[PDB]
Amino acid sequence: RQCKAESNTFTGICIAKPPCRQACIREKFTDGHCSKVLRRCLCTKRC
Amino acid sequence: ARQCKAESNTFTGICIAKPPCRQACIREKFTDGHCSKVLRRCLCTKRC
Ligand SMILES: [Cl-]
Repeated sequence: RQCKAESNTFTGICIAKPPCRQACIREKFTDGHCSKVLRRCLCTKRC
Repeated sequence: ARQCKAESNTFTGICIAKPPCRQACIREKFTDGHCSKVLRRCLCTKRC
C-alpha cells in the first residue's frame, strides 16, 4: 500500500509541495506532500 | 525504526481508543495501529 513517514530532513512549515517532495526524494522515498492539517511534510512510498 | 503509517483499509467509524484500531491494523498485516490525533483516523504502523 501507500505508506507515509514524516520527513527526517524537511524543516519549517509545509506550505509548498515541491520542497517537501524534494526532501523526500533525497531520503529514498517516492514522493512527499504536505499533511492534511498540521502542514507537516510526509514522505510516501509503496509498502 | 522508520515507522511508516497507512490508514486502515478495514477499520470503520471514528478512532478514539487504540485497541480496535490496533486489532484491525494487525489484521491488515501491519505491526500496530493508533488513532490520529486531529482527524481521529485509524492509522496502521509498520517498519519501513
Ligand atoms: Cl472498527
